[PDB]
Amino acid sequence: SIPKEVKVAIVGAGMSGLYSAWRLQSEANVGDLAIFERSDRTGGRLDSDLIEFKDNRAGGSTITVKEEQGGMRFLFEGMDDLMALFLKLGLEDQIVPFPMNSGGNNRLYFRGTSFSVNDAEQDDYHIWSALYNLDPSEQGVNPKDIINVVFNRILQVNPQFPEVRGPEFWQNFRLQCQWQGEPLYNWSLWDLLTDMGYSQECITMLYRVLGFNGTFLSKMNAGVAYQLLEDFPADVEFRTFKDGFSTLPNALVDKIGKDKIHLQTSIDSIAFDKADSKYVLKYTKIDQSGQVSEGKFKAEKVILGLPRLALEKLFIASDAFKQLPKKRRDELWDTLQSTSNQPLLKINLYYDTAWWGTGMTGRPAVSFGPNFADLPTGSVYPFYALNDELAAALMYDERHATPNPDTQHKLDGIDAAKYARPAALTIYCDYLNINFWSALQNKGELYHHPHESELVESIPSDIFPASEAVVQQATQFFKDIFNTHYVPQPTLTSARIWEGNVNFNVPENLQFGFGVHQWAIGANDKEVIEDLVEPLPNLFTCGEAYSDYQGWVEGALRSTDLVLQKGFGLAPLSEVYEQDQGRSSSEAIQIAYRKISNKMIMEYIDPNFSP
Amino acid sequence: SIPKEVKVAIVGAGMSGLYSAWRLQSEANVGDLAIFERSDRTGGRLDSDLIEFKDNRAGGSTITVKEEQGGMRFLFEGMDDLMALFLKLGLEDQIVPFPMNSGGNNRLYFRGTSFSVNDAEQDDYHIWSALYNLDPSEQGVNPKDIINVVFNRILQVNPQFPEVRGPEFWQNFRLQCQWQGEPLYNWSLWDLLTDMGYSQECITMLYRVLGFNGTFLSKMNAGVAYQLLEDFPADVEFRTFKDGFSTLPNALVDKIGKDKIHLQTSIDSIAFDKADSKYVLKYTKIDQSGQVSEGKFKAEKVILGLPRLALEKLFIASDAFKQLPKKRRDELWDTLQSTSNQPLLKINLYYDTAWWGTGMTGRPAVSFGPNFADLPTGSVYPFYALNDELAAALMYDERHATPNPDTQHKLDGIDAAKYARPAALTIYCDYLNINFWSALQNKGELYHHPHESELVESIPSDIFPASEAVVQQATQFFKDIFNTHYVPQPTLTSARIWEGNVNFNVPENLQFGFGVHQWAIGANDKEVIEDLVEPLPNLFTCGEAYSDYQGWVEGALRSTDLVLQKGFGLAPLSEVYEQDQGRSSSEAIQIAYRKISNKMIMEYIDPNFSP
Ligand SMILES: Cc1cc2nc3c(=O)[nH]c(=O)nc-3n(C[C@H](O)[C@H](O)[C@H](O)COP(=O)(O)OP(=O)(O)OC[C@H]3O[C@@H](n4cnc5c(N)ncnc54)[C@H](O)[C@@H]3O)c2cc1C
Ligand SMILES: Cc1cc2nc3c(=O)[nH]c(=O)nc-3n(C[C@H](O)[C@H](O)[C@H](O)COP(=O)(O)OP(=O)(O)OC[C@H]3O[C@@H](n4cnc5c(N)ncnc54)[C@H](O)[C@@H]3O)c2cc1C
Ligand SMILES: NC(=O)CC[C@H](N)C(=O)O
Ligand SMILES: NC(=O)CC[C@H](N)C(=O)O
Repeated sequence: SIPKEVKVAIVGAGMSGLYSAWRLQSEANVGDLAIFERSDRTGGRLDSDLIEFKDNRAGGSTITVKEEQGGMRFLFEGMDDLMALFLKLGLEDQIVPFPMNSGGNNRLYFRGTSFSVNDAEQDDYHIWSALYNLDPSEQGVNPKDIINVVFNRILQVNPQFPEVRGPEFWQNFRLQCQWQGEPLYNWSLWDLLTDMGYSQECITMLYRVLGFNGTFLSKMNAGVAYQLLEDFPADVEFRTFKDGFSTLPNALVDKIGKDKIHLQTSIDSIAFDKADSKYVLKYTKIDQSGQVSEGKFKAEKVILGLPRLALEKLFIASDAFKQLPKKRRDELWDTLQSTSNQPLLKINLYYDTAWWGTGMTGRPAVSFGPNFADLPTGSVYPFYALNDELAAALMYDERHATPNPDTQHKLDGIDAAKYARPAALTIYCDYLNINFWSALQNKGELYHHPHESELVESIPSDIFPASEAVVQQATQFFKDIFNTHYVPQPTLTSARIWEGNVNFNVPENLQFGFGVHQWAIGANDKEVIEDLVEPLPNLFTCGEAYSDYQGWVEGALRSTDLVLQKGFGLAPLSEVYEQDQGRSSSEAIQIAYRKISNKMIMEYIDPNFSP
Repeated sequence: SIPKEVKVAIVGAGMSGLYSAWRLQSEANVGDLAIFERSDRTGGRLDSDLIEFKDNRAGGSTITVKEEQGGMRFLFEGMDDLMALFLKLGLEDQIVPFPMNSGGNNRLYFRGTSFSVNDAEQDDYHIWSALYNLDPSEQGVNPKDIINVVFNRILQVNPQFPEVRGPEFWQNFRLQCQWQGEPLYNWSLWDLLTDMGYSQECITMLYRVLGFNGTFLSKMNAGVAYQLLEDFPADVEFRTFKDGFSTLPNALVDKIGKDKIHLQTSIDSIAFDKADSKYVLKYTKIDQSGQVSEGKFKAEKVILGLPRLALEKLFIASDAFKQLPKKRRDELWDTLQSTSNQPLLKINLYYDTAWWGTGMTGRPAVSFGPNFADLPTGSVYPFYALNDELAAALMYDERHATPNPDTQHKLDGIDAAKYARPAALTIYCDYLNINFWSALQNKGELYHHPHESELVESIPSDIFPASEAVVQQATQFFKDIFNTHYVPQPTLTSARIWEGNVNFNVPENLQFGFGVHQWAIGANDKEVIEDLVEPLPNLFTCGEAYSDYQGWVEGALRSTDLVLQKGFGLAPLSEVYEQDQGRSSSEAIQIAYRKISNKMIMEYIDPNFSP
């Protein structure tokens, strides 16, 4: 059942569409809105899974493993809009550490060699000079520090151009700093380092050892690439939600109501009734028996919270756009082209127990963070069965305290216990590595462990299994990476390739947009962003794909915030938060987390902890 | 001035549109046809340049250098349609060797190491085991032979599945041979070698050392990739035209008439007048003062000789297509998607003299063929000022004769003389290397040698100069590749990036389609090809992009030949040739070339030559 006419139509039930709805309901009384979503699920590029494995330990019990098919981490600083969102939805009590290292034990596979992070530090970083035919100025330093030093040189040469480095910083950085008279957004990073005199060997080392080579090889420009590279310092304290990033959209859905959200309802095109001055949205819904329907309705205001690919599709097919003048239609198409599509993927393999601990490898145990490799892997992130004690031990560790032997010893048993509970690995890769897995996942039968109901009762709806080819090659690279003969067969598998599709012969449950976007070369994104708020009268665009903060949910909320500003008069949520609370969302979130971490620690770790 | 109405409208003045016109005029009396071309030049992806440098040797004389901005080589076997075309246009007297090696002196740059082909043979191919962390089964053999052996294994395991290996062979190969129960066109080559057990090191070696990595990393499927890899054996005797591949389209234009060809006339869209049963083609022409015009005309039969990208553009914007039923419109869009777009580029740098001969390097001289590298270069091909004696010496060399010292000694002076005349290098790269040059060519001022009229009188219309950034980095890689401190500044430069564009803010003289295409994964190209001959009634498609022989002009002529068959009753030109001549075009072209080579040799090389 679909309304006649709504005050605002919301196209897209990702984070951008949901956020708009909740803010207009709550902050603007607007209750005559509805959300139209083409998939059978809400939340878009945020997609968590919770598997209740059958406890089949010697001892009808269930053990839950959280995992991510999309978004996974966030930060307390630089995401004020997202922090305020958390604080206002009362979700901060679920916030849990996302750790990024294992004390140097994380894995590294390059040029047919498997080793650890601590290994790579040996001997003035000798191994890198041995695997890569580096220039003298490029030897004897840690790879990541090369990107670091280059950043510092860029800043030294642009004095014309700050403790917390947020989207303002990153927009001005790429739009105002230059190199050899050319500003950074007219540069590719690949051309940048080369022009700076780095060897091609060094440059391949950089994009292989950073796991995500699109920053170098894609058409994305150097300035936005840097924004991404300097988002993962050594001392990052990422956090996540215990039950997954889907906590946030689900929490938004409860507070919107499933009755204003219309699933399996793709908005096909939009015209504008010149008479009663209302947009007219042609759509296609599948009902619950699976029998299609094609309708149409009006709306005074239209909100498209859609990425680059979806927006071109509507633009092509909509009378509201075609009947625009040649110059403005072509100008507006042209500025759609100014953000580059970044494919991403994540393939999760669950195991009844974890085999990368010292008990199973005979090598120093791997715990948390990315295991990088120049194999199609890109990077590999371990995920563990949910467990309160473990998060407390992780919370103790975010504090760089000095445990006394009693507490150190208990942290040991905790660090080792997790290997006995179920767990999973994610292969998270980008640009260059995608095609390898593409062809793999679409060829041959799909993988299923035998007796797949004897462990795992419900299997979530959003889980498409990895192809048997994908598991096969993933199992061989894992042996390579973790330097062990022993990698068993997954209990469960999921594959998800965030790469937009233009083929009609693809089911809905397999159609997914481009995982991330990043500003293209030559793209003045100050003009692009502002021209895409209200490009037609009362028709708005918002979302991550053309934000200040590409690749992150904060990007979606800031881009939506401009829509809620220009079309509805709401100021930025972070500014709203401060006025109502007398302090920032950054400050409020830290104080709140400190208390829960403080508790969790005295409860499980050191009952005598003092901050 | 543009006709009311023609019997056949030809959209595209590349090789496919020109060939259709000439065959319908000549073989079918149809003279009420006209060609509509969006650019200011005929010929499409065939684009030769001829520069008359000012002879400024000590001694108003001009020295001409042929070069290629697109297509450059062909073969006497497997291109029967193209050979018959040559023989019927009387162009065989201009056919000249295109050599592919320099006796082992060609260059190789990999992992920061410059060396020669003869070097790589040393010591059971030792250098490859030293640059690449190869598996034991992958050491001690020449890289190219790995692709060779893998081919032979594929054939061994498919006995169900031939002296001259033409398009029939290659279609059946990829559509009927399988590996692990999956036919080759359901495979990527990357996944294929991996599943066969090759190391990732080995696989990076293969796609770097073959210069054109799209065969591995693009979405093209394994079978078509092989067709391309086994098109360059060791013993290839490529030939070209002395004045360039543009000889062929120009020769077609003379025999069509510039009066039936309409340049700067883009066909914008096509509808179908249901009344007088005629297609109706909306267009846009620029006149000779540069003032636009938008007209329209009819045609009984429409011939689109256009690649994948151009065909989608019309499909989107044409009432003849939109008003098709949902299922057939979406089916036909879907099968447009079944050939993968392969970007290509070629950047030519001309020099008053050649600096890679032993006189300028102190190293064994480089002569002909690809100098490969894992640098963004991809490959580098030397081009020399035209010179009759040189082609005779090259013709002597296609015969693997054994010169007596007199003749050997004269071939020496000839081999060395060319370094003193002007010459040029082409950087010919693909897939992964494109973006590097992209950003380079679009940033900063464009390169011009000072006093650029004091040598080079006319500069051809199709020459866009390389950006000053492109020359800068090209000059540094050349020093790397040719292992010399000394690489001077080009006298003239051209850049041309065969990568389709969707931006309106691009001039016409910079809009170029995708350089080549290759069959995607999952694409049964027997069905795709035949469904795209006459997809609407009396509206036809032909060209390279969906041919049996992607990447070559023979592909365009065979795909057009199906259009001339189904819509007009003409049999294949090669079959036509045989009936009229009593023998093949392969046989006739070899006998003709043998005679001219036989002459040329006795004239310049060994006046006592016996075949
Ligand atoms: C692999 C991956 C990992 C990530 N990790 C992180 C992370 O750790 N931290 C972080 O902060 N961010 C992360 N992100 C980014 C985050 O997922 C996004 O920034 C954000 O979720 C996208 O918000 P959006 O609403 O702009 O887009 P989306 O979430 O993609 O919303 C678009 C929605 O519109 C729907 N839609 C499309 N067309 C139509 C139509 N015609 N009619 C109706 N509905 C339509 C789509 O189905 C989808 O539901 C990650 C992204 C990916 C791909
Ligand atoms: C770098 C490179 C090197 C190559 N080397 C070789 C080689 O050595 N040997 C070989 O055999 N082949 C080679 N080829 C392949 C060869 O160039 C092509 O196979 C062939 O020339 C293309 O023929 P076509 O007519 O199918 O396409 P095109 O030549 O591309 O013809 C398309 C034409 O249609 C025009 N057009 C497009 N849209 C419209 C419109 N709306 N209205 C009007 N006109 C329009 C375009 O401007 C163009 O003129 C090479 C190709 C490239 C890119
Ligand atoms: N490459 C990107 O922009 C992805 C960033 C994303 N937030 C992540 O966790 O990886
Ligand atoms: N990669 C391709 O298909 C290009 C082939 C083309 N005939 C050439 O000379 O390179």
